[PDB]
Parts: sequence; C-alpha cells; structure tokens
Amino acid sequence: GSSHHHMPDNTIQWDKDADGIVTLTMDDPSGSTNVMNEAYIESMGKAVDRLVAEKDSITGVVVASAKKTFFAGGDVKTMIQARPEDAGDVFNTVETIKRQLRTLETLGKPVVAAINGAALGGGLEIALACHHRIAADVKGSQLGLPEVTLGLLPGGGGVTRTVRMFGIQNAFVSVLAQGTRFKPAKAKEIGLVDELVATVEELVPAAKAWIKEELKANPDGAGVQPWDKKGYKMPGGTPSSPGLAAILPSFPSNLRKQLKGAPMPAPRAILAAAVEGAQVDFDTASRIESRYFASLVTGQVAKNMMQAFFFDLQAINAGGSRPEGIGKTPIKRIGVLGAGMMGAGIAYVSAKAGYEVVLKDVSLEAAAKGKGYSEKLEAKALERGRTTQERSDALLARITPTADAADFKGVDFVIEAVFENQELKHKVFGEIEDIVEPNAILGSNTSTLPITGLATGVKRQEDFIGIHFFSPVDKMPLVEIIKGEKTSDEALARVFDYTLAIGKTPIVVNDSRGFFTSRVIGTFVNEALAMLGEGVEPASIEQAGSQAGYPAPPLQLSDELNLELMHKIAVATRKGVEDAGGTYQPHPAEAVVEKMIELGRSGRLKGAGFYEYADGKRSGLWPGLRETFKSGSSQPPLQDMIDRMLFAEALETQKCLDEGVLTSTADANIGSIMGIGFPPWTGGSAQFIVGYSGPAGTGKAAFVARARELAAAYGDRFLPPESLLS
Amino acid sequence: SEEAFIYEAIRTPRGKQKNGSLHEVKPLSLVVGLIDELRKRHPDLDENLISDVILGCVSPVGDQGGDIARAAVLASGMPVTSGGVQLNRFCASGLEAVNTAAQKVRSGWDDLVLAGGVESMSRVPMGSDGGAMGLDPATNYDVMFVPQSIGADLIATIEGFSREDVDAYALRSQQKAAEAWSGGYFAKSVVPVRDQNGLLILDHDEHMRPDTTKEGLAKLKPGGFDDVALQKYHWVEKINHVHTGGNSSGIVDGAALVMIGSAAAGKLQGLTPRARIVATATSGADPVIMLTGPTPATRKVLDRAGLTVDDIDLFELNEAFASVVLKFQKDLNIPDEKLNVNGGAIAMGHPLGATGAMILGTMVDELERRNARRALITLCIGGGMGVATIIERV
Amino acid sequence: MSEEAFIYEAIRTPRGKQKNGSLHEVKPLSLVVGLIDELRKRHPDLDENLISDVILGCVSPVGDQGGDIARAAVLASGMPVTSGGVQLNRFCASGLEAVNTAAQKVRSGWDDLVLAGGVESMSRVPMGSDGGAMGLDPATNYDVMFVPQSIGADLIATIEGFSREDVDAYALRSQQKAAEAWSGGYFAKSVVPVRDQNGLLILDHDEHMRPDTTKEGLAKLKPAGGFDDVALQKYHWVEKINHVHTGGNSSGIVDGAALVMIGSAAAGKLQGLTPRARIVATATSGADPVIMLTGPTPATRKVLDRAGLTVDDIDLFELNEAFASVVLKFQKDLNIPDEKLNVNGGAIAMGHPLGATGAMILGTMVDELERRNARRALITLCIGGGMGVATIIERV
Ligand SMILES: Nc1ccc2cc(S(=O)(=O)Nc3ccc4cc(S(=O)(=O)O)cc(O)c4c3)cc(O)c2c1
Ligand SMILES: Nc1ccc2cc(S(=O)(=O)O)cc(O)c2c1
Repeated sequence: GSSHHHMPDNTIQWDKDADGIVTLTMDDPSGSTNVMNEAYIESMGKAVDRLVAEKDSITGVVVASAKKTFFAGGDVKTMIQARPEDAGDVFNTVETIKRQLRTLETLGKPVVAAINGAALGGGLEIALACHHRIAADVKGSQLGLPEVTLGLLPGGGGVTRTVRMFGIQNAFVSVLAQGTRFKPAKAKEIGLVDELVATVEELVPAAKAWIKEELKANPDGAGVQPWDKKGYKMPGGTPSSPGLAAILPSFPSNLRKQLKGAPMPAPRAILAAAVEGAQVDFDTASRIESRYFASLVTGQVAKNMMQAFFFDLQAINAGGSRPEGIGKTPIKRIGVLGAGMMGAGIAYVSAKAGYEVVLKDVSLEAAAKGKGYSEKLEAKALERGRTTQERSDALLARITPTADAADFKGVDFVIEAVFENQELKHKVFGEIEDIVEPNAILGSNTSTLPITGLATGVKRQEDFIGIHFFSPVDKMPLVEIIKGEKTSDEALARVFDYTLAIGKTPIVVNDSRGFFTSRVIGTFVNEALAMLGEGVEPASIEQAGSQAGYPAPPLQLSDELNLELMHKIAVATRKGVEDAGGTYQPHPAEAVVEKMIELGRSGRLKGAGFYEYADGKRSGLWPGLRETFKSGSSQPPLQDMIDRMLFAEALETQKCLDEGVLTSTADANIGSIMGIGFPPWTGGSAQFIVGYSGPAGTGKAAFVARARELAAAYGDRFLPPESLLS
Repeated sequence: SEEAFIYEAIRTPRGKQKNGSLHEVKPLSLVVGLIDELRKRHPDLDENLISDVILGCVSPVGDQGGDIARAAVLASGMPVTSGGVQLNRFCASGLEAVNTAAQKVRSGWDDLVLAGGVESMSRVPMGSDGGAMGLDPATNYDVMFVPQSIGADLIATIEGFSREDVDAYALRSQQKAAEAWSGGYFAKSVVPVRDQNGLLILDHDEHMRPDTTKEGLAKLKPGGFDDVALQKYHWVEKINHVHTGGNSSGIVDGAALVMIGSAAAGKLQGLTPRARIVATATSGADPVIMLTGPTPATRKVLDRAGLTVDDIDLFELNEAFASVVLKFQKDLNIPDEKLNVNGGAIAMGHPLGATGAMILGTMVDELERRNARRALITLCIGGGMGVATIIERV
Repeated sequence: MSEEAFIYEAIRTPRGKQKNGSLHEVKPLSLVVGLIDELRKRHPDLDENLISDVILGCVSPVGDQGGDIARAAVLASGMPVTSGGVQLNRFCASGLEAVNTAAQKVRSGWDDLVLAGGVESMSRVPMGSDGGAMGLDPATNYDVMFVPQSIGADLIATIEGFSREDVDAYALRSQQKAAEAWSGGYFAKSVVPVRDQNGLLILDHDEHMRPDTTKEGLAKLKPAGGFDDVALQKYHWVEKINHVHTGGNSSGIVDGAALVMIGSAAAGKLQGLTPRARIVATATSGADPVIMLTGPTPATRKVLDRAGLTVDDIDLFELNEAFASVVLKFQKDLNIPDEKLNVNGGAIAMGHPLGATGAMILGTMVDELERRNARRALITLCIGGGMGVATIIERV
C-alpha cells in the first residue's frame, strides 16, 4: 500500500547510545560510495520503520557515512534503462524515497547530517531532509545537486526543499539550474550547510552535541523544519505574492535566452516544478516534483546526457583509451616551444598543475609576453578572489621564460606550439631534441598536419606524439592525443596521464589528416557556408546554429577560423588525394570561401568577414552579404538547417569510427562536446545517432530515415554509411 | 434572422494614469454613470426588456471583480431580470461584448442588451489578474510569451517603418483628436464624470497632448524577450525598437456603453436605430508578434458581409502601437483619409476593457456626421487574436 | 435565429474534492487541455481551423485562472491560432452561459464551430479570490443588501416550509441516484479520467460522492456577520430564519472542467460529426438578489414560453443542486414530477465546480436523453446576485 519499501543487502548500520540518539551510518558493502540503489531504499526503509516503532525511546538521529564520500547520487545504471512504459515504476521509486525522508523529517525530534565527504545529488537530498547539517572542511568535499547536468532534476526532495529554503529565484539560479557543486565553505555561505568542523572525527560528536543543545534551548521547535512551522514565509514570496508575480513572467524568457532555444527540457522542468511546487503544500509540491522527474528520466535527452556525462566520461577517466599494462612515469620539467596564445595557455595549465615550465620562444621579449598571459590570468583570479597571493606567486614562479635552447636542459616533456609549417616544426624540434632528456616526450600542437610526417624530423620517433589543445587553453577541457604510426604505447600513456594531471579530458586519435575535431568541425562550418551559397538568410543560419545547441553560430565561428586557413586546408586535402591518383571530393562550401577571399573578407583577423568588426568587437552581419549571395532566395525549414548541421557532424563521426580514427564511441561523444562544442543534449555526435528523435521516430532507424530524408533534399553527402544500416 | 441595431453608444472621458482625474472614481461608478445617462436620454425606456448587460474587463480583480456587470445592474437599480455578465478577450473585450450582444439579438433569444466595457487601469493595473501564459513556466516556455511592445517593434522592423514613420503617425493622431474635440464631434457621446454631489470630475480626454511636435516625439526614449522573438522570426537580424510613450497607446481609465436590440425591441420602446451591425468576425495570427490579428479578422468580416475595402467609408483600428496601424494600412491599402479620422489611443488613451466599445461608438457618430454608409472597426489583441466588426448607418 | 445549433460532443473531468483532493495538484489550464486532447482522440480528422472560438466560464479568473484561460488553452493545446478564446463570468451559470453564447454565436451565422465549457479549480483558486464590488465596497454592499447564498437558501426553506428532514431527504436521494448512475455506467463515455504528463492516472470518478449516506448521518450534521438581520429587513413578514442547510444537503466544493462542442449543421456535416442534441432555446431572467436563489423559476418559464413548450413537454429536468431547498422550491413552483428531476444525482453528491457546472449538467442530460431514448431536457441553474439561466435541448 503506502509503505517505506519498494533479496538486497543491508546498507545502514544502527546505533542508539545511552542518550537515545540513533546514529544511522550509511555503508553500502557493494561499493566504495553510498548510492541511492535498491539496497539503500530497502535499508533506509527498515531504519525509518524502526525509528517510528522506537519513537518513544529515541531523542535524536544522526545520519553519517562510513565512506570517503557522504553520499553521491543514485543508480544511474537503473534510471538510464527506464523506458516510457516504466514511468509508473520511476514515479513510485522516488515517491518511496521521499516518503522515507519525509518521515525522518517530521519525526518530532532533531536529525543532524554529519557530512564527511561529497554529498552530491541524492546525497545532498538526504542532508536537506535533516534539520541541521554539519560539514567537515576537508579536501575534495563537494555539495550540490548536479542532476540537471545529466538531463535529470533533483527528484528526491531537492527541488522542493531548496525552494522552501531559499525561494524560487535563489534556489533555481544558485543550485538547481546549473547543478553547481560547492566546497564546504561556500556551502555554508549560501545556506546549504549550517556549520563546519575541521576534521571528520569532530562531526559525530558535534552532531550529538547540537542535538543535546537544541533539545535544551529549543524544545518546541526541535525536529521541525521552517516550512512546517506555523506562519512560514517563503523567501522572495510565492507566485501569488505581488512582488514575485511581477518578475515571474521573465523567468522562462530569461531561461530561453540562456538556452538559446536549444532543446534541453531539464532546466525548463526544474523551473516548472519549482514554481508549481511553491503554489501548494509541501507534500503536494513533492508529488509534482516526482512527476516531472519521471518525465525526464523516461525522456531521450536524459538518456543522451546520462550516457555522455556519466558513463562515457567515467569510461574515459578510467583509462579506457589508455594502453594496458603501462606504468606511471613522472613529469619533472615541461618545455613549451612558442609563446603564442596556445603556448602561453599550455604553459599556464601546466604550471597551474604544479609543473615546472620552461617557456621558450624566438626572443626573450616574446617568451616574456607569453608568461604575461598567465600574469593577467592570475590578476583576474586574485581580483575576483579565486586564489591566494601565496600560491599565485608560486604558480608564476614555475614559468621560466627564455630564448636560449640550452634552457631545455632537464626537460622530459616537450610541447610545441609554433605555427603550422612542416619544415618549421622540423627545425624547432631539431634544435632541442638533443638538449632535453633522452626519454622526453616530443609533443606537437598541430591541428591538420599528420603526426607521422612531423615525426621524421626527430630521431626518437617513438616518443613523438600529437598533443592537440584548444584555445583558450585555460578553459577548453579537451586534449586530442594523436598517435602517429611510430608513436609507442608508453608515450601514449604518459601524455594520457599528463592530460589528467592538468585537469583535462583526453581522447586518443589515430593519425589521419584532420584528426577528429578539426575534420568534424569542418563539416559543421561547411554546411553553413553551403546554405549561405544556396541563398539562405545569414540570420537564419546563425539562429539555426544557436538553436541546435552550439555555443557559437557557424558563420561567426567561420570568422575566427579564418577563411584563408580554410582555403589552404581544402587545397591541402585536394593535393594529397590527387597525388594518390584519385579524384578529390569537393564540397559546395568552397565556392563561398573563395568568393569571400576575393571580396577581401577573409575573417576576423583581417577585420572583415561575414560580420563587420569595429575596434576588435563584432558588430552585426555585413550588409553586403545578402546582395552577394542572393539571401532570401532559398527558405528551407529551420529544423532542416538545424538537422543539416547536426547530421553532417554525426555522419562524419560515424566515418571516423569506421576508419579507425576513433577507438570508442565514448571518445567520440566527449570529444565532440568538449572539443568542438557539439550540443550537450545530444549526448555527443555518436550518441546523436542512436538517440535521435523526430517525426520519423526515435533511435538508429529514425536517424537513418531522416538522414535519407536530408540526402534527397540537400545532397548525397547526408546518405548514412553502411555501418548504421542493418 | 433578426437584425442587430445600435440605438445608443456613449462613453466616459479617458482619465490619464499619473495624477488622473478618474483615479478616485471606482470602475463600478463609471459604468453606473453611463447607465444613468441612458435613462436621461430615454426616460420612457422600459428596462424590463433589457435582458442582459455584457461588460468587457481585462483585469477582473479587486474593484473589477465579482461580475462587475451584475454589480452595475444592481447598483444602478436596473431590474434584477437584466442579467449581467463579464467577459475578457484582452484588448477587444469591449468590441467582443458588443459582438456577443449583437449575436444574442440575432439568435432571437434576446431583445435588448447593454454592451460595453470598463477599465480603471490606474486602480487595477494590467496583469493584476495573473495568468497562465505569463506566470506558469511550463506554458510561458511553450507559447513563447513576448510583450506586445516587442511585437510592435518587430512589425516596424520587418515592414521597414522608421522612427520618423511611427512618430509622424503619432503626430497625426494627436492632431486629428484635437480637431475632433474642437469640432465638437464628441459632444454627444462623451458623458462627463461627476461625483455624488454633482461636482465635475472629468469632461475631456486628459491623455491628449495636442501641442505635440515632430521634434518632441524624436526626443523620446524607446529581459531577453528580444531573443525569444528572434528565435521564431529567425530571418530578421535585430529588432529596431522605434515605439516610445508618444507613439504607443496610453494607459487610461474609462468606460463605454452600447445599447443593442432588435428592430421590434427598438420600435416597442420608441428608440431610433442609429446603425446596424452588418457582420462580425474573430480570427488571429502568430502570438509572438501578437498584433497582426486585425488583418485576417478584417479580411474575414469583409468576405462574410460580401464587402470589399472599397465599400467601407471609415476604418477604425485601435492605435495600440503606431506600427500596428501602419502595417494594417499597408496590407489592405487603406486610404489615409479613411483611417482613424478622429484620432486614436495614441492621443486619447486605451482603456483595455472599454476600448472596443469606445471606438465602436466613435464610428457611429462619425458615420452620422459625414452622412457616410459603412464603417469597419477592428482591434489587435494579446495572444495573437483579432476581432473586426462592420456597422452600417441606418 | 437562422442557423440551428447542435451539440456534437460534451465531455467533462471527474470532480475532485476540496480536502486532499486528487486534482489539487493539477493546474486548471491542464484540466481544460486534457479535455481538448480527448476531443482530438474521438475525432482525429477534425479540421480544427473550423473552430472559430473557445468560450470558457470561470467565476474566479485570478491566479491560475486569469489571463484568458481559454486563449491559454488554445495556445497550450496547440489549437489553431485563429480559434479565439474568451473567458466569461456569470457566477454559478458561467458554464451554461458559455454554451448558450456559443449556441447563440452559431445561430447568428457568424460562427461555425465553437468549443464551450468551463473550469474551476476551487481547491487552488477558492471562491472570492477575485474580490468584488458587491461585497468589498461598502456603498454597494449597503445598497444591494448583500447576503450569502446559504442564508438565502435557508430563507427559501423557511418561507416554503421545508424541514431539516425535507432537505436531508433530497440530499439522500441525490447521493443514491448518483451512485446508481455510476454503478450503471451512465457516465462511462463522458467522464474523462485525468492523467499526468506521464500517463499515470490521477482521478477517474467523482470523489466527492458519499454513496453510504444515511438519514441518520445527515441529521447529525450541524448547520452552516448579521446577514440574518439583513435578509429579514427585506422579508419583514418572516420572523426568524430556519437554518436547515448543512454540508450534506448543499453542493460540494470541487475541482473540474467541462467541454462542449457546438456547431451548425454545415459545420458538423462537413467534419463527419454526428449531432447528439440540438439547442432549442435559452433564456436569462432573475429574481430578488437577497433571496438570490429564486432565479431558476422565472428563467425556466421564460425559456418554455420562448420555445412554445410546457412542463409536460420536457422529459428530464436538471437543476443545479446548489442547495436542497432551491431544488424543492423549483419542484414546488412548477409541479415538477419526482421521477424527472435530477435523475442521475447532482452537485450535492458529485460537487459544484463553479465555472464548469453549467456545462457538466448539460452534458449529463445529452447522455441521459440518449440512454432513456427521450426527447427534451431542460437545464437550469440558480445564480448569485439573483439571476437565472435556463436552456432546452432536444435529442437528435
Ligand atoms: N570522491 C568523489 C566523488 C564523486 C566524484 C564525482 C566526480 S564527477 O563529477 O566526474 N562525476 C559525477 C557526475 C554526475 C553526477 C550526478 C549525480 S546525481 O545525483 O545528480 O545523479 C551525482 C554525482 O555524484 C555525480 C558525479 C568527480 C570526482 O572527482 C568525484 C570524487
Ligand atoms: N423533431 C424530433 C426530434 C426528436 C424526437 C425524438 C422522439 S423520441 O425521443 O420519442 O424518440 C420523438 C420525436 O417525435 C422527435 C421529433
């Protein structure tokens, strides 16, 4: 009937001291972390039932954990399998979970959360059910509700209680909408945590001491949350309040402004559950939250985002592409060649990780201006207060700018960021390859030049490897590791471990012109340029890019990548295949590139492109663009433009998997999202195929029909490869 | 079957928003004064034939809540058998009350009906009733809620209306409203508002600025709604914001009454029919741009009555925004001398619930003055709707 | 009076109770959208562009029910943007008034197909949320002699001489006839169960009913600011008001919505729709606003004079069970037979969703006329402020 329960193993340990304080120690024996699994639901149901039974002999409850992490989310393995027909079970599961927490909450006696480590998602939802939260200010301790980042929403009372605690606007912006994780100090600052302790050993004693003092100082209000008292007033007011009702119609429009119209239903569902929940009582609000939760879990976007940002991202971090058996080799001195934006950013993220960096350029003045990129970055970090002056000085002190090739003495890790000329890169490596250590990694930050050709410029080709970064290096989280033919597996592992060391996500790519990121992002740019040549309005092309979910619209990106760079990229791919006796595959976007080069509008670096630029600031599209390409003469559906750019990247990704360029779909999904900004709601350019949804249906079969639908209308380049076909 | 005739059409002066003369007057008192004026003009009227009172009100809360129509029937001492119903179709609530009244008379089940609206925006501001399109995030995200002002600026951008274009129209409305007042056109219809002691409170449209100059309008000044509008209208790069407080409709208080009945009802009461409701129509357009509803509604009511633009002597569109009227004039190729000939809401104001009934009576008088035959009245509506009515002078 | 108005569909939601009701978590906009999607399921090939207006009754158009909830329903349900959408308020008869206006719009010839109905989520937007001049303005409250409906209902029982056992005997019959109707499956194809965004069931029955009601239980209930003095100042010949009305013999506070599809013969024939009933006549009248609830009797006589009919010509009488004495007075005035009056129960058992009531009891009579294979039915409601509305339908 209406129970605390939904074979499994016990997860909670029971302990009632002489004062009547029961200590519920969550300790899942089937893993290293407490997770809202079927074992927890049964274990918490047993403990809560015993709390109701022994209520006459219990004076307080303390919820603690025996793991290094308090409690980190739920069984994502289970929620990703929830089909639309399983919405009833999903609803009953979260209703049972919140029924247990609601009983623990309304127990008539204080309950304190002893947060020892990370309390994330469902874990923070357990602490929020308690009346008092004490956190241990320790390393790596995080608190937050990152449900939205998996296409879900806080369904275990997270949305209902954070709204009751901070109001609609504060709870949405600060905690719910972006799933922000907080350190224990910041968690106490915003109200998520009530007080802090230095070590984990003081937690449980302080929790029982607070219960001892709360019963003595507040006998009436003990074990009663603020929203359960008489005369509770929600901060900021309810939607019926005259103040909130004036600004409330601007919340969904602002959210659509942030999402840029991208089909992400999770933030919208959070704002709906937050507002609709504030209009009714707590229990009814909680049931509304359950229905929106079951709506997302059974939806396809959540399955895409759960696949990418939970399973795929863990499979990468677990060394899925790291060679087996290879051990760890420390990195003592990093030598960066070139002090451009790339080389300076490389030198920053390396020194930020604690490495000693020797930033070499042609001149001491150039190498000094490169270190200034880290100084102006530490300036903003010290201004907004993200780091201390103590460690900001130690960070810059690890960067040693130089112009002498002898200062690469003792370097066991070389990253090159000079301009992309083959003979140039061969000269730069030749004058340092004998100064550095004999086991030094020789890395290149090329974006198109094949690694096997660059490897001939050194004698230790087995240690030559491609280390492709993305600007700005201080913010872009992906590193494309390219494996040449001679690149050993040890060099692959050391660069793999280096990428994780600087706090970035690696993908391993076999050598091929264009690699994976540059090759796939070309199809995205080329589809837009095609559409412009076909006569589509330039504003519609940019809108189609933003509404697809991309961070930057394509024509705007086509100005940062420079059309002269795009021109010689197409000339190089043509010349290479032509020398092999074949017939190059020309793309219709090439005609639009050459037309813009002729008009003297080659991109942002020139100062004029598809947009007009003033004092280095973009200021609207070029008015002569419409007359040049007869804009308005072709008016296809916006969803066709959106699908033309998404499918182009999705089909090119499938080619890279067929050609062995990628070795795992996890590298393709994370590599597309974090490398070239593929929309996160898709779950990646590889997940988009199996997770496609439209009028043709859902799944790989619908993607194929829609690909053939686009192929008939816009060209056979949208024909699905043989692997996708049954 | 039956034919609907307008026997009377009066209205109150429109009191401005800031320091308005009608701010102290309850909206119920505005309607009761117009009811007493109808008794003054026809003391022989057997009010037992008045079968319903249909009032339009956009914010039916507070002073305007609890079926203000029924309150007006009881408070004014009308027979208890005279019904009383409040409706709401946003800006065209006044004209919808008239249309419904005419439709009830045509149905043969109603003999004599009072219709009109009331809106005391200084006491009950717009949006006070709440709403699901705005306050519910699940549906605000779906219907792409955008304020009417942005949809008006979007129209000016798409149609190529400059800042001088919308301001030149705003100057025209100010001049034609002053010309109509100084010409005594509004003498019979504008019923001055008085207190319980008979002392004068307001006898003119306070929102009018007849000393407006083109230079003064150019010195006027125009939360993510622009991005929401451009997400649907993806071919337009940027919205040119041209509308200011001088080229948009004013926020004013007021009320209007229209006595509609069958021929038999008017003959039995000795009433002289002034105009005949020829046809009405309700249509709509995209709710993001919102204010493009009048064009299909006007087109629909013209085909229903078997009439064309050439057969209409006077066009009366509510001047919610200057671009909405210029867009309407551009679409149907309306002559300049036929469009809002006595000024509009830009000069005199826009009392939401009562505007449809105000411009309706404004055309009844102007049809009799010019001795013209037909007039078409239409309004743009929030949510993308549109209402149009064709009257013929009898 | 040219075009004939026909009822093609008449559906409603189950009526969820006020205290811990199943529908308290459902927004009233969602209740209306649910009925729109049901009409789409029953007629998938219906060209919705023919639908020219959506008229919804709503007595408290505030909060969730403000901002033209009909237009919100048109936009949210994805109906054609040219389908209008207007909210009207005529107190308790707003639901029937929307149907009457929809039928009158069809008769005028300027509208072809109209959705009419009402919605009232009283557990979310309680009565009086809109304020009101007759109540909250002292100059008007003093003049109109404002008295709540319940006191006027007690006054009717005092004047006509209905005892506490009289009003409770009717309440028992309403609970019994409503339970018999549900058990017989009379409401099977008309009550559309409410579901959430996941398809999970929320409510599929009128949960305000108490089918185990007894005469003994009703007699134990207690009856429900000087309003008694105000009513007797006008009815000066009455000494003291006998308060006989309790929560058992009065209408219930419930949430719910109803939808009726009304159109011309050309509109239904073009869409392949089968007309279920025809609007014969409507009428609006009223009586004293202090007793308030004597409005149905003149409105019923007026609609019978307009259609050229008498009491004997009507097969089923359906009056909203606002209060038991109101129905007993209406039965006493016109000599209504017992076996013709509220044969499937009424608001005492199933509830009174203010904006949706008129459209609900209308759809009840369209179904009962077909089941009994009868011809005519007369639907009427008492209204606050002393008004009345009646309508006569005929099975086609
Ligand atoms: N000791 C630790 C403990 C946890 C660590 C997690 C990450 S992670 O952010 O990469 N993984 C994620 C990703 C999504 C999550 C969603 C939810 S949910 O509840 O919203 O479903 C809950 C989670 O815990 C999630 C964790 C990184 C670490 O270093 C960690 C270290
Ligand atoms: N014009 C109509 C319409 C409906 C009718 C129904 C019946 S019945 O309910 O006895 O079957 C009898 C009639 O004569 C009817 C005549």
